[PDB]
Amino acid sequence: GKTFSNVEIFDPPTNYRDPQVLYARPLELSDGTLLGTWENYSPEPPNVWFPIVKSKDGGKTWKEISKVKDTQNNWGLRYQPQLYELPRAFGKYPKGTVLCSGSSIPSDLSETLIEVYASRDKGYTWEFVSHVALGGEALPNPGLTPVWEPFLMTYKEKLILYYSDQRDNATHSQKLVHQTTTDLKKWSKVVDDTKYANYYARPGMPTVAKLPNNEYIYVYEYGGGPNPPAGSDYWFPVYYRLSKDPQKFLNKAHHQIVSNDGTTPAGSPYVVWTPYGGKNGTIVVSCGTRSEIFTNQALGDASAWKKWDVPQPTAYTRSLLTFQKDPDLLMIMGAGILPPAGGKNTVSASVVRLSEVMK
Ligand SMILES: OC[C@@H]1O[C@@H](OC[C@@H]2NC[C@H](O)[C@H]2O)[C@H](O)[C@H]1O
Ligand SMILES: [Mn+2]
Ligand SMILES: [Mn+2]
Ligand SMILES: [Mn+2]
Ligand SMILES: [Mn+2]
Ligand SMILES: [Mn+2]
Repeated sequence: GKTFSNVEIFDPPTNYRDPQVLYARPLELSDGTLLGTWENYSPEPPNVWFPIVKSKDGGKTWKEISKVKDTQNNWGLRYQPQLYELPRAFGKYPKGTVLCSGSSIPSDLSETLIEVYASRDKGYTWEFVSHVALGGEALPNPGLTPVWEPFLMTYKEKLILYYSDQRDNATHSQKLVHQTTTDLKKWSKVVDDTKYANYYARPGMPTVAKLPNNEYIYVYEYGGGPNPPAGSDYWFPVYYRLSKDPQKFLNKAHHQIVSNDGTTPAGSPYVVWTPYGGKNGTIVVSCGTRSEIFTNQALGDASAWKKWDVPQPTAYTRSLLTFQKDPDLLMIMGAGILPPAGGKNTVSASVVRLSEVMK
């Protein structure tokens, strides 16, 4: 069988710094290998690194094969890792190169620097490729200037790196932006993806999926979004936008995700699309405050979101992966909750079938 529930990937040493682990990310390579990583809050020195685990049995068993280290700044690779496999060449990096992007940050949290590292051997070694975006102090506070949370996706001849940006600090507490590259070395001018006139709004945490009608869905948490629930003055509801050109989300209408029973997912979302489920396939969304998955088999029609229980627990920026050879299979991967985590975070995953979950 290919399904499983709550398989532990990593349990941190107990002296790791709260939250110990956070921010799990998976990747399927073209050969069917899975890689995984997370924020690893080790005692420093040595400077923090992103661990790389590998599974050859679809996620049932794992072992660490390498570490992505900061070779440039003597700071560490600290926050918000993201794994991605090149589907075509970009300059001297061929199809099948594995990228790991993430934020290099000194221990004192005084600066943020989104980096790209690359592996030419399917995750065993790593090379620094380029600096993408420099920002200020790594606290999510209005008026500071950090950058955060890279997400990578190819569009035609460009590679796009989407992220969260506090550098327009007199006009937007945070906004969402991207840069593009054709050689992985030279990055374009910053392009705005989503921003709000209310200074205190904090759209954040962008992920993107391609739909079979040639549109793309862009998903984010809308910090400061309307209608906070009772006893809250500020919340992070999951919103999305749809676009044929994934460089042009800024001008598209926004949509809150609300399931048929009225459930309003909030926090640190993650989107994928699978061909499973008919001609429109199935859009699958997780959020970081509930355990259910949210699905849409109507190309993002705002009236068509459904909610389903799964065995994997609630986690901050819980992530998703669809399997190339069986679109019915869905991996759900997490690394626990925001600090204070009480020593209890672990990295774990489940693999479910949508054909079974969606009843
Ligand atoms: O990943 C570690 C985490 O990052 C910091 O939060 C960043 C904010 N998350 C939502 C917004 O998009 C961004 O400002 C936090 O301090 C750490 O725990
Ligand atoms: Mn243990
Ligand atoms: Mn433990
Ligand atoms: Mn593949
Ligand atoms: Mn439920
Ligand atoms: Mn079964």
